[PDB]
Parts: sequence; structure tokens; C-alpha cells
Amino acid sequence: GQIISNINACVAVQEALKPTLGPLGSDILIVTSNQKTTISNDGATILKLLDVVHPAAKTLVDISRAQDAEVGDGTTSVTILAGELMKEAKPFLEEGISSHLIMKGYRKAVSLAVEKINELAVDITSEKSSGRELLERCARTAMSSKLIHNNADFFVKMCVDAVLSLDRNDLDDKLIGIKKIPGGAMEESLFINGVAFKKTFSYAGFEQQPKKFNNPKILSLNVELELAIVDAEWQLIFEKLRQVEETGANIVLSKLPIGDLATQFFADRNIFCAGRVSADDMNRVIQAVGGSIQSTTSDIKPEHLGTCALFEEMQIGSERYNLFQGCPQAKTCTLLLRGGAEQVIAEVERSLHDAIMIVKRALQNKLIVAGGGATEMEVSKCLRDYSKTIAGKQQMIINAFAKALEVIPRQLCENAGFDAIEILNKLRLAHSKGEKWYGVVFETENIGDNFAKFVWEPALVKINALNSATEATNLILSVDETITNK
Amino acid sequence: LEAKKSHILAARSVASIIKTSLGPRGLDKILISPDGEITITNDGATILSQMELDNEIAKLLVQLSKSQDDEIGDGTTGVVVLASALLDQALELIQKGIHPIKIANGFDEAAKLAISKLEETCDDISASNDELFRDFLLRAAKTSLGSKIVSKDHDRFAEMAVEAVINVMDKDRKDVDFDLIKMQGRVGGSISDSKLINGVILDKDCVLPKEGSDGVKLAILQDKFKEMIDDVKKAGADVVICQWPAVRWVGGQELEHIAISTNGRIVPRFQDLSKDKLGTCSRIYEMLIIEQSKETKTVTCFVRGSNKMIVDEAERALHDSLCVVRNLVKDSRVVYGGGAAEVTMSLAVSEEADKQRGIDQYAFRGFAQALDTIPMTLAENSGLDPIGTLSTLKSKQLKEKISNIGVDCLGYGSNDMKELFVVDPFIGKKQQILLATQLCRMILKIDNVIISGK
Amino acid sequence: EKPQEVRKANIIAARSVADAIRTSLGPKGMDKMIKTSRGEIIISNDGHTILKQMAILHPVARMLVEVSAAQDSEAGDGTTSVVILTGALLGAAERLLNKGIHPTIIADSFQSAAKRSVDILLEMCHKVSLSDREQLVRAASTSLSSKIVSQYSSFLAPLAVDSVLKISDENSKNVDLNDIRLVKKVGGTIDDTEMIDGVVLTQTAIKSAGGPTRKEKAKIGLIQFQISPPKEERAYLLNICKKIKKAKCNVLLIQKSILRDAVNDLALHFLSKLNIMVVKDIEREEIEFLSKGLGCKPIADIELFTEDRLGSADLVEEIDSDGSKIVRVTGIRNNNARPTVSVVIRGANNMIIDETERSLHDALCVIRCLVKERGLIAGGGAPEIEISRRLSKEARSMEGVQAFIWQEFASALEVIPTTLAENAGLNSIKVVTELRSKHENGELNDGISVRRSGTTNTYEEHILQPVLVSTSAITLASECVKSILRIDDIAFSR
Amino acid sequence: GEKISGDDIRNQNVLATMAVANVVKSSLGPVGLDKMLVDDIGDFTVTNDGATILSLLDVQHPAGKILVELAQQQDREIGDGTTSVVIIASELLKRANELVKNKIHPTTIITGFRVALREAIRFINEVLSTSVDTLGKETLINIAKTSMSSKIIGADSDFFSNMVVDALLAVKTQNSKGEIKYPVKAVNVLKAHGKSATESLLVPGYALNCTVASQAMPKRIAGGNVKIACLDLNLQKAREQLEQIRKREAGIVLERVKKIIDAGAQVVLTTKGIDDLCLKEFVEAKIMGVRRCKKEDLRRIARATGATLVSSMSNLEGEETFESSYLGLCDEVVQAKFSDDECILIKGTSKHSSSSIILRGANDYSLDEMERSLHDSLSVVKRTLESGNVVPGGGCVEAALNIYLDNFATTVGSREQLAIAEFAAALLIIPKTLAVNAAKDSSELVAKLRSYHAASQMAKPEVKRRSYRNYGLDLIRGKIVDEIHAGVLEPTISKVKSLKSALEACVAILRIDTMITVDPE
Repeated sequence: GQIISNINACVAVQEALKPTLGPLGSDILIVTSNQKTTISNDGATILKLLDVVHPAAKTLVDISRAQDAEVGDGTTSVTILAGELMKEAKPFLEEGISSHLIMKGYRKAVSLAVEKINELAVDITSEKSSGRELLERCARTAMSSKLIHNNADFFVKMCVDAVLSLDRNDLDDKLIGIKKIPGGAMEESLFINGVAFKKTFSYAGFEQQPKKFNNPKILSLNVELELAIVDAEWQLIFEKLRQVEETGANIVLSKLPIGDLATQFFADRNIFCAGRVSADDMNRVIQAVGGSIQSTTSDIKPEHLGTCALFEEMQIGSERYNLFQGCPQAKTCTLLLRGGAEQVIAEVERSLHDAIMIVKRALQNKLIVAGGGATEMEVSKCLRDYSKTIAGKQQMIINAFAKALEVIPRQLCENAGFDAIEILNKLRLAHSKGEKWYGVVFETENIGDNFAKFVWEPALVKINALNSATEATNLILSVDETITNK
Repeated sequence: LEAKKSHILAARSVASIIKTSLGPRGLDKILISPDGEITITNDGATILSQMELDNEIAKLLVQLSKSQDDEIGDGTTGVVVLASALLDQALELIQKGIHPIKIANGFDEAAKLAISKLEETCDDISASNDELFRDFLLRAAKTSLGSKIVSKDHDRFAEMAVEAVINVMDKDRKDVDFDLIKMQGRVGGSISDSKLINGVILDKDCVLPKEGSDGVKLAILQDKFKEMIDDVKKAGADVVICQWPAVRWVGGQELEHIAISTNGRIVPRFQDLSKDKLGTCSRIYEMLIIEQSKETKTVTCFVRGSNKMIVDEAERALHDSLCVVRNLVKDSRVVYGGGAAEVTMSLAVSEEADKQRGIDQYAFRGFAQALDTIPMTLAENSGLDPIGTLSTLKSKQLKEKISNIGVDCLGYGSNDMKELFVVDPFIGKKQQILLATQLCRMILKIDNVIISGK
Repeated sequence: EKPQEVRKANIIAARSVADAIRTSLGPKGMDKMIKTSRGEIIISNDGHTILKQMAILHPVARMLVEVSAAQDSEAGDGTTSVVILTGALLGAAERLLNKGIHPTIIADSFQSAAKRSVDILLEMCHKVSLSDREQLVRAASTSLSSKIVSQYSSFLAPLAVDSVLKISDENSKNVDLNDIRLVKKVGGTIDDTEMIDGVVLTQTAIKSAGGPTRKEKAKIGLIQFQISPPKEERAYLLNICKKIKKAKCNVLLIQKSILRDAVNDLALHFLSKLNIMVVKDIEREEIEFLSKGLGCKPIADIELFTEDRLGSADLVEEIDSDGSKIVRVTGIRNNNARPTVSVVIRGANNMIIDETERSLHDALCVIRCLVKERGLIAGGGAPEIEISRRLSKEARSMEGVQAFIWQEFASALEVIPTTLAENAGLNSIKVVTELRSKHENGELNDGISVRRSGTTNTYEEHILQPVLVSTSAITLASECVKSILRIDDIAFSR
Repeated sequence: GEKISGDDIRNQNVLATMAVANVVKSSLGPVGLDKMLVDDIGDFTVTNDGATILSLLDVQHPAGKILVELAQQQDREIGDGTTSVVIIASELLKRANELVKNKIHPTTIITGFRVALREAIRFINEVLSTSVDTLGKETLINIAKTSMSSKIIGADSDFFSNMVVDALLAVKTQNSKGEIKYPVKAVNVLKAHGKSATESLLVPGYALNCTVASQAMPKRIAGGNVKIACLDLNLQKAREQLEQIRKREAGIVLERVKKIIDAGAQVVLTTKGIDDLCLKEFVEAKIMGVRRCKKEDLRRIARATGATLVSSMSNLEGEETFESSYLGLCDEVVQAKFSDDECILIKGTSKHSSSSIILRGANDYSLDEMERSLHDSLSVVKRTLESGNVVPGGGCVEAALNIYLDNFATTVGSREQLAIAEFAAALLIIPKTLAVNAAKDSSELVAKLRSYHAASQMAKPEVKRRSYRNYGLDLIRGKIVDEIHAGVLEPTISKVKSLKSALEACVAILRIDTMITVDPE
């Protein structure tokens, strides 16, 4: 009885995300105390800023935060399944059926579900689609399943070429970080092969900065340069500038800002320098240029100075930023977002970061199955025939989970404006007499084959979806009481 | 659908606030600052940015106009009107059972047709000589940029600002400088007392020129007082500005325009004073007036006025002309707006609706109807019937091949924009349409607004 | 503008009534449950019953009940359609007041459009024979299906048609329904409803002794007085029975005597000893039905009792079924120009019995419009947009601002298909979009169908309506809204 | 007054329905429990009968009173199964609530239930059986065990089986245009205490409860040709002119008794007490007088013995006389002491033969339940002999019909199949409620019973005999047993009219949209 009151409060969680399922889904507006406007489809940022009342709401948050490691995308079609399993289980909990039979029967259904998902996943390899194909043709609609509907054609010819430079067995997520550049266009974004960061501070020689370097060398120094007492303070800073020139570093990255004495000495010799360097940008250079950070001038040596192919000063959005190109070791390609709207920059920021997860799991194993919610329909069709002979009461228990997967096609018809009953009758014959691969087609507004539609989705998303919804739904049934002090 | 219905009605109420301010003739409204100060200005971007409403739907339009102010700066009212017009048509098409993305897909396809149609109407003003080209830049601010009263003849203080960006920019017709172009105001006198010189005039504290040097020997920087003079006598500098002749309590950022124009540098300490930092300044005389007769990109327009809002509104009109002139120089595509291109692009989209038919016919009609809201709004602000105004424009553009016929707000007689010298940036109308539709797609995706607890 | 605020509040009160009945409109309408102050629960979708128990202190809302009651006098049917026509014209009158149009101009615009709407209905009329079966059901089929019992209306459709065709005239008269009585009884189902060719009295007599179970070759009499001593004792009552046997009257009909004479036990035993059938506890309102049907003259005094004032019947028996006692009369003598019939209604619950009764009165009033006028038009709100096609097309000839209100009257006709789409679970605009293209050109009688969910011929689905249903209602609805706009304010008086 | 519309009214309709539905849930099944009702008059009534509860039940919801009138109509049409039928309105309206909140149109729900029940008759045609049923040796006892459901009489139903069967055996007559039926509702039931249930005696005739004034009269009449008279008039002492009227009225009474003595009536039935004047004439004429008779019991005497009640003595003239056509006939009159009283036993009547039943119990509250329980069993046998079609009991009918509706939903298809699936899940509450009252698991037997009926339709020859298909269920032990070993069955007319009468009952709740409450005067 105490769990039922906890479920009803958690039902409204995915019922607010109810329209968000599918590429036609909507977004949720969140305004915090700082008046920060956040518009995104991903529920991870939604549940993070969502006010929680009962501790059961935090359960879906912990799974959503861990969803980035397991899958990272399709969170609208996953978290909603955790509330649907407990929605249809209410009549069973009111009867003499214990929640243990629901939890024990759930693992028996997932064990049969994952067995069929691995059966649906087929790896041909051989002469079929290879690199630059599976990541383009089959990943066209797979990368972004929710947003970027109009700009999808732009990123397939751009973002796919950026993730192609990432070799298997490495999968570095530290070098894929993006930046926020106001103004410009989305399809006009320039590809960056090296470390690029903002200046964050204006110089008097901002227009006089060197345009480009033939053989630049980046050196990271934490020494703070700031100005009998006058002659002593000016001489000590001057001696530190001469020791840096001995190494022959054309680019010097300083953590703390520098005064006019260090700027004038570097400007006359055409030596580049940048202040207010963040600690996160220093680790990015170590994995790209391969230099080192020297705290003082005692241990500085010429071999600690790295180098890169060439340097270029880029001017975009009425502001100039540092641009590195031709780094010795680069596992990815830096992308710089553009556009005048801040929400759009943050909108595609969550989408592009979710697209790299597909490239990560594809390099390990290349597999595709029928998308568009047709995966649960074939699994639910097989569970109806098996559960009849499986352990007594488990027939009606698994059939409840079989009908719980029917929420996915009902949600796809809600946004598209279709009928929830009409799609079930057409798929029931399509997943029985129509074998398997026949899915639903939104473009032609009818039922068709996803094999000829070119739309596929990785089956690894559905594998971790049941595991992420396993401990999430089991924790609700395993907790029969909630106590809040004061 | 019921939640977004109230958001569209709330967005239309926001557009109705600035509805009377659309166009150069557009009338403003009194805005009261939260501190009690009254703000009266004819710029639509200034009132809308400073105004803050309750509902979050109005705050979403503030971020849309925030990017329009930093880019365009003049005529930002048409951005909200066009965005609200797309939402006004959403009360019908979405109610018909069509998904917003299906309607949103027709807006992006119709936007490419409007951009392609607008490109065919581009008229290059740089094809003539420099005499007619520089005259078009001055006449560009004569009509389109004129808004407030007394601006009837503004060319006294306007020509100083128009010729300011001309001498800075190279004759190759491609340049951008946002560093050295700034406005310096003064409270007093009249707007007609402005002057055009090369330099900067501050509020803080003469000598004859020399032969070899460019004169005044400008150097940017009782026993100790005379000891520093001996170091000046080594360089022979006649006028020296001492931060840390002499000045008292001057700022470092204010002296940056002096060191850049004179090729000088900031001297941290008197021990670091050297001759290599000696600059060149033509004349310095008293409030000292700094002038430079050599070639430099530093130009500051000294402006006077009896009130703060008089100087502030005058500078914002002249400062926003930097992006206007840059689009008339660096950008070779110049189009004639003010009811000309808006109605012309609407007729091309209306013909595309009947070609595709299907569900895009009503989608393309909503985009053409949205562009028709600008001339209907200008008609009410000009005192003309909206139906009779659009019926006249469409009748002439179909019978005659001239696409420059547009709405006449101020009673200029003939509606030809080419004879009236009404020019609008080509990139301006492109960014206003795309960014407006960019937000309208996010408005239709609003489901439930989550607000933190008070 | 106080008068403008009063009429604005009257529209809100008019839309409140129209929005409630909107759920009950059409064959897909929903019933309403109301709790009366007396403690009786009546659940029906009939606009006459809903507004009968409606208690609202608003003066105009009280007048709206008489507006719908006026449609019951002229037509008496179509309560699932024509009821909203009152609030339909008032809903669009809000924008008419903002334009500064005088109320008399509004009254003249709707009255002139009312005469134009009648001529449009006269162009769409169809040939309907006086005696037929399937074609006469098509006109009523819109109103035949309302209550839950409409599933059994397949047998009730020819019964309601043949009931009116039994007693009627080919001269197109008013077709008075007083000759056709609907009698009810406890027990049975609506599928067992049968029609009788003679007067059937369901009144339950006291039946103290109840000796005779039936009478063969009996003369049915009508007695207003009561047999009892004025208020040796039995000798006075036996002499009265001798006068009864003198005229050979075996059936006595007596009204309710409990006001004065009450009832005597000796008089009940004398009639049972001679096996004389008698029925007591009869309402006074039944005197007109029994006198004209059987051809019997009322008798106020035993001295006036004679054979010339008595009728005759072949067989008079009492049918006992499901515990209910009904009296069926076989054969009728002393035939007159006002013959009567009877239809036995069978039901379970008293609410269900009255539920099927209102459905019959709604069906019987349909043939009255077909007999008076043989014209026939399409049903299901199909002509509503078709009439608007001939209206808004002429708006260009209205010569000035009159075209604005001329289109508002045509736009008010779109309310009928709008309410049918929402009651049938369909999109509102999707229906309106298909109708505007369908009614544009091709033929006539086409329109939306709630069963097939599409625009097609209405006679293919056997859904039609008489021509006089919308003819008198629209004219009456347009006349009532004229007087509503004549209210400047509401002022309380003595 | 108060006007509230929307979906909140339909949610309130099922809320008030489920509130009163809990009354008949605990009383369902032979193991069901009774419930006590406070009449506020100082007494109380403990009854499990839905017809009696819903009558006294106070329902403040207007739609909740519809279920009250539904049980009243089922008493005349069926006469039993009050808590085994009306109970379906709980989940049937609850499953429809989920369809109202969805996009399902109410007509689809209405038409979905109509097509399901219309085609359900063909599904019932498979489980039908004739009146002979098994090889015999048990004929009307198996149908007498149908009343065991919802009642506690199943413990004593062993001895009461032959009592109900033999009571309706000799009451046979000819009516309904020549049809042979048993005129039930005419059986006299006497209340008594002591001994046990096995000591209940069955009287194949009429039994009268009264007190004989004079014990010296011929109480027991030996031999046939016994004449019995019935008079509604009261003959006793009742109101110097006062003494003269007393003597004149006394002569009128003695004259009316003289007409009865001349007719030779052995038994004289009077409504009120008998004075000493009439007792002296009865002793000399060897006539047994009877006083304190009920008018309702005298109506059955007129049909049984053939003695018509006399309202008054008179004719066309002013002469008072008693005709001989008002005399009754029987085989014998025997008087024995029954429960601290001597009752008159009239057996072997001429016109029509009746039967009387004497019952024993703990207290008056027990006899009231035992009387109505056995009185409802008389209608079970009556409705069974009308239509020879019978169906097996044990709750296996609802679980079997729901499986055929699964494939029937795929036949119709479209949007009407979803209402059929919800209608199948609504009928599942009947077998689950029986498990709650039996202190067993619900889905245990439900999932197993449906497994035997799942392959029931898949058997081509019916492979060998019945491996799966079978009927009947054991509530006590919680196992699946055959209908022959369990010996339980139910009439078809009771099962058909169950959902047929509930059809328009549940839809009437769905037809409710706007609720309006008018303030009382």
C-alpha cells in the first residue's frame, strides 16, 4: 500500500516527458533561481534541475546520471519504461501477489529478452558496409533520434568526418569538448585539428598579435609576472624573461595574468603569450602538443618545450581565439559550435555529446537492428508464447511486462497524431506473419520495413535499458516504507 | 496544446507593446526604470531590452532581441513581429492536427526561397566611383536611420560620423574595426556643437610644433618633481601625461586610445621611461583637445547635448551605423527594404504553396502571411489601411517588373525605394528571418514550464 | 455601456446552456443526471426534460426554457439538434456589438436570412410517398437512436411508422397524437413492445372480490358518479344494479370517488355476485380518451343512464403478464370519426420505462412533419453547410457592412457539424475542411457521417431528416434571439 | 444549483460504485459472510442478500441507486443470485474508466459490450446440457445445490435437498396455455425452533397456524369427502333499544351459521375470534371452528381446497343465504402439535395441491435467513424446468468465455477489440472474489483453470477423452475438480439474464455526463 502512494508521485515524472519520445518530441523549460534558461530534450538535465519530493524520484536521477556511461542517448524511451512497469503492476500488488514474484519474474523476462536482442543483433562483417558507411548511411538517423531534424543533413556530412579520426581501443572523451561561439551558422562550423580556447581577456596589442607561425612552440609556465625597491622588482622580472627566451618558445601559456613588462618584451620579439589559462586547457595541451608545466624557472629545460605543425589566428564572431593545427598526437577533431542563440548552442551540445557514444560502441562491435520502437514489439510477441508454460502465475506476470512495452508505439502515435490501436493491429501481423524486421515509418505515415527505410538503431541501447531499469524498478518494490526525519 | 495556446497569446501581447515602434516612423512608449528614472528613446531595441515581464515566454523574446541588438541594433521590432506572426498562425495549423515540425519544415524550405529571391534584388553601390559611393553612405543615414524628431536634417553631426568610418576603412572595400571606433559624449551645449577630429577627448586635464618631429612630442607615461623633468629633457618631450605638464587621477583604459593612435605605450614606473615610447600628436590645447593629422584608424566623435538621453540616443543611432556601413562596404549585396523586399519575397512563397500543394501549401501560406504582417503594421503606424496598402503593392509588383515598390510611412510620395535611397543590409534581413524561426521552433516544443521554488 | 454589459452576460449564460447540451447533441450525445428537489432521479438527454428541472435564477436562462418549449409545440422532435440553434446565433453576436450594429439591423439581418433559408430547403425537397416503410424511417433515423435501447430500435422503427400510418389522413392535417396512446406496464423488455388496435386501460382497479376474470360480449360504459348510499341499506344498491342489467352493461368505468362518495364494500360485492366488471380509481384526464375512443357519452346521474349512451365490444379481458394487470379491449362498436389505438410499453425499471417513452414521443412527431409536407432533406448536419454555401456566396451583393453579419449567420451554421465531430470523437477542423470542399460543387445531400468518418451520401447510411424540422426551428430560433437582444438591463420590481 | 460536469463525474460514479460494491464481495460464495445492519429503531438485521441490503442501504449518490432497482427486477425474473450478479458492476465500470480517460469513445464501449454479449450465446451453446444430465439417481438435487452459492445453507443442504424436491413434486398443475409448471411462491413456511436441521418435516399440503377454541370438536376428521367453508365476515358479539338490537343481531348470526351447518362444512374458517353463540352450534353439528385467519393465506386456500371467500351474504333479492358452491374439498384433516402449537393439516385437496415446509433454527435471525435461502431455491428449480439448458457451476464459465473473446476480438478488430479485452478482464473478478472468501490465492486457480480451457478449443476430436477440458472448481481445497465429482451446476437462464440485465445497467452509468444537484425546498 505504501508503494502505490510512491508510484503515483513518480508517474508524473515520465508523464511530463510523455510527448518527448521520438524525433517529434517536445522540450521542457526549466528556470532556476539564477534565471538560467535551459531548453533540452534530454531528461538528464531535466531530472538534475527537477525538484524532488519523495526519495523515489532520486532513483530515476541516479539511473539517468549513470545512463551516460551505459548508453548516453535515447533517455526519453528508457526512463519512461521504469514507470510503466509499476503502472500496470498496481492490480497485482493489491491482490495476494507479492512484489518478489514481480522482481523474480522480471529477471526471467529480461533473461529471455536479452537472449532475443542478441539474436536480433546480427554481425555479417565480410563484404557488407564498412567504415565511413555504417557511421554515415546507417548512422544518419541513429546519431540524433530526437532533435536536429532540419540540420541532420548538415551534420552527416560534417560531424561524421570529425569522429572518423577516432581510432578504436582509445575512445578519448577529454578531447571532444566543444566551445560556445556567439553568432554564425551551424553548417558553417570550421573543423579544428588542435587545442583551441578563448582569450577571455582583451589586450592593447590585440590587433597587433602575430598572425601565424611557421614552427610554433608552446610552453606552459605558472610563474606570476607582476611589478632600490623599483630597481629590484623590475630586474627580477626581467631576468625571468631572459631565461624563457633561452628555450626559444614562440608561445607561452601563463596561468596568472602578466603585466605590461612581460607584454612589451614579447611584442618586440614577436613572441606570443596568453594569460588566464585554465587548468583544464593545460591537460588538453599535454595530450596534444606533449609539453609540460613548469612551476618555476629552476627546473625549466629546453627539452620540455613541445612543438606543433603551424599556428593560426582565427577571427570569428567579432572576436579572435587561439587556434592550434597539426598537433603531434590528436585522437579526435575539435568542433566549434556557432549561432546567435545560446539555447541552440546548448541544444546541440547535449546531442553531439550523445552521438559519440554510438561511435564508441560501434568500434567494439558493429551491429544494427530495427529502430522506431519495433524492438520491444518483437520481444513482447515472443514472451506471450513462452510465458504460458513458465512457472505458474508467471504467465500473467510476464504478460503484464509484455503489455508494458506497448507504451512505446503508443507514444510515437501521440506526437505524430496517429491511432494507438491501429498501429498495434498492423504490427501484430507484421511481427508474426510478417516475420520481424517490419517497423513503423513516420515519413510515409504508415507501416513499412525499416530495412529499406535505412533507419536502424544499435541493439546495445536496449540491452543496457533493461539493466538500467532493473535495479530502478526493483528498488521501488524492495522498499515498503519511507521515513523522513523532521 | 492548451499550454502553448496561452503562450502564443502572451507572446502577441509582447509584440503589441513594440507594434507601434516598428519602422523609422514607429512611435515609442514611455518606459520607467526600476530605480524611478524615466527612459524616453525611439530605439525599439533599447526599450525591449530594458523591459522585463513576468511570464517566461516574454523573457525568451528578450534573448532573441539581445542578439539582434549586438548585431543589427536598429529595426529589431520586425524580429518579434515576424516571430509572433508565426505563432499566431500556429493557433490554426496546429489545431488542424499537423505536427509543429511538419509546419516548421515548411518554414526552413520557404526561407531558402526568400533568401534566393532576395539575392536577385541586390544592387551593388560600389560599381560607381568614390564620389557617388561615399555620397550613398551619407544618404543611407539620411532616411532609413532617421527616427527621432529634429533628425530632419541631421547631416551636420551625421557627416562627421559617416566620414569617420570611411577614413578608417581601406579603399579595397573590405575592413572591420570595432576597437578604435567609439562614441564620446558630453553634457552641455547643443547637438550641433559636435566636432570631427582624430584622437580622443577626456574629461580630465599648448605648444608649437617642431621641425623633424610631428609636433608637441607627446610622450605617454621639489627635487623628485624636477628630476623626472630631466629625464623628459633627454627625449625633449614638450607634453607628458603622468599617470602614477602633468595630470591628476587619470585612468589606464582612457589612455589606451592615446597610446594606440600615437603608437605609444604605457609606462609602469618612472624608471622604465624611454624614448622609444615617444608618440606623435598634431595639436593639444584646451578639457584638452587631442588631434592627429597623420594616417591612423583611431577616430572618436565628440558629441554634446543638453540631456543624457539626447546624447545616448544620438550615439546609439550613429554607433549602429558601423554595422550598416560595413554591410554597405564590406558586403557587396545591398537590397531595398521598407515594404519592398518583404512583399516581394511573400509573393514568391505564395506561388510555391500551390506548386507543392499537400500539407506544405498551408505551411507556405503561413510564412507568406507572416511576412505580410510587417507592411500591415507599418500601415497602421503610417495611418494607412492595411488591406489597401498590400493590395496596391501586390498589384504593381505583378504588373510591373520593379521590385523596389514598398510601403511609404512618412509620405515620401512615389513608393520606389531606389529613388528614396532607403537601404537595408542583405545579411540583416537574412539573420532576422532565420533566428526568428529558430526560436519559433523552440516555442512550439514547450510542454511544461518548471520554475524553482520561491 | 451598461446595456452592452448586460447582453454580454446574457451570451455567457446562453453559451453555458449551449455548452452543456453540446455533449447531448446528435445520436452520439450523452445523457445528463440531475437530482430533483423531491428526491427523484431522472437521467435523459432530452432537452425538454433537462431544461424542465433546470433551476437557474438568471432571468434570460429561465426564458431559454420557454424557447426550447416553443420548438416542442411546432415540431416536438429533433432535441439532439435544434436546441443549440438558440445559442448558436447568440455566440457570434459578441463581435456584432463591437462593430456598432444596431439590434434592429441584427434582427432584420437574421429575419431576412430566415426567409432565404426556407427557400433553400424547398429546393432540396424529395418525393416521399404517403404510405411506405424504409423511406419514412430514414427521416426519423437521426432521432431514432438516442437512448441505450436504440439497439432494439430495428423492430421499433417500423412500429413507430406503422403506428402513425394507422390513424392519419392523406389531406396533410395536423395529425393529432391524442388518438394514439402509449400505455406502460411493469415487466418485460422493450423488444416485446406490441401495438393494439383498440383502447387498452392499464389502470389498476381496487379488485376487492375480483370475481369475473373477463367479459365476453360486454357493453363498456362510462360513469362519472359513484354507486353508494347518500352520505334496507342493500335494497338501494340492488335497485341500481337492476338498472345496470336493464341496459345489459357488463363493464363500468368510474373515476376517482375518494373525494366524496369514496367506495362501499356492498357495491363491490353486488357487481361481483352478478359478475359485472368494474374499474375504479380512474383519473379525470382519461374521460376525454375513453369517451372519444369507444364512443361513450359521460353519465353524471343514474337517471340519465340508458342504452343509447353505452358502447359495445366483442371481448373484454384482463391480461396478466409479469405481475402487471392490464385490460385489453377486443373490437370497437359505435364507430366515430375519431378512432384510437394503443401501444403496450414493456420495461423493467420505472426510469427505464419512462426512458423509452420519451424516445417514442420523439419518434412519433417525425411523421407529423412528413405527412404535412412530403419534402425531404439530408440529415446529420449535412445541409447546414450546404445552406451556408448559398448564403456566404451572395455576401458580395449585400452592398456594405450588411455583408459582415450576413457571413456571421452563415458561420453560425458551422456550429452543427462542429458539435457532431466533438461528440463522435473526431477532429473539428478535419470535418469542416472536408465539408467546405465537398459542399463546393458535387450534387446535393452529401455531408459528413459519424459512422463512416467521411463525407458521402447521407441516404446511403439511411440517415435523413424531415424538411419541416429545420424549417420551423430555425425560423423560431432566429425569432427568439431577436427579443433577447431587446433587453437593456435586468431590474427587480414588485 | 450545483452543476459539475466533466470526467470527474464518471470517476465519482465508479467511486460510489466501488464503495457499495464491497458489501456484496464478502457475502459471495458458500463461504461468504453475513453483515449486520442497524435499523436505528433499536433492532438490527443481519443478511447477506443483496436485494434486502440495497433496499435498506443508504446511498447519497444518485447513480448508486440504480443498482438497487436492478436487484429488484432480478427477483421477479430470476429470484436468486443477488450477490453473484450485481457484483460484476464493480470492475466492469472500473475497467471502462481507463477507457474514458483515453481516447476511446463511449459508443465504442457501448457497441463493444453489445457485440460481445450477442455472440456470447453461441459460446454458451458449447457448455449447455439437457435436463437429464448424468445417468440419474440425482435429478433435482443437483439443481437444488445451486442455491449453495452465496448462501450458508450448503452445510445443511444434504437433508434439505429431498425436502425442496418433494415439496414441488405434488404441486404440479396445468397453466400457461397447457404448459406443466409448478406454481411457486405459494408454499407456506412455518417458523419453529428445537431439534436440528435433520428433524425438519415436510407437509404435502396446507398448514394453518391458529388456536382451536373448543377441544371437544371433531379435531381429526377420518375419511374423505371433507367440506371446508370460508367466510370473510366476522361473526361474534358486537354492537331498552340496546338489548333489542343485541337480540336481533344474534339471530342474524345464528341464521348465517345455520346456512353453513346445512351445507355440511366440516371446517369453518373465520377472520376473527368466535363468540360462545357459534361454538354451541358447532359442537351439536360436529363442526370444527377456526379463528384468527390471515386474508393472504385464505387466497391460497380458495385455489387449493376450492372454497371461495365470501365478502357478504346476499343476492339479487334481499335474501341472505350461503350457496354450496363456496365449499372446499380435501382428503382428510389431521391436527397435530407443531412447536408448542396445534396446526391444521389439509392434505389431498381437490382443485389444486399445495405443500408446506416446517423449518428449525437457532433464533429468529437464523430462520429469516434460512427461509429466504430456501425460498430462492424454489425459483432455481422453476426456472430450470422452463429451459432445459443448464451450465456447469464452480465459476469456470466466466474464465472459459473470456478465452473465446480473445480470438473473437481479433475477428472484429478495429477499435472494438480493446473493449472486448477489458470486458474479459472484468469477468475475472468473480473467480478471484471466491478465492478471497475461501482464504486462498486468487491467480493460483485462475491461471490454471484458463490453461485447461486454452487448449479446450484446440482439441480436434473434442486427443483421447478430455486431457485438459473440464468443468467445476473446488473452493474448499483450492483445486480443479470435475463437475460430476463436485456435483455443482447452475441454470442457463440465470447466467444469460445476469449479463443481459447488467448490460443496460452498466451503460446507464456510462451515459451519465453532467451532474446537477438541485437544492431542496
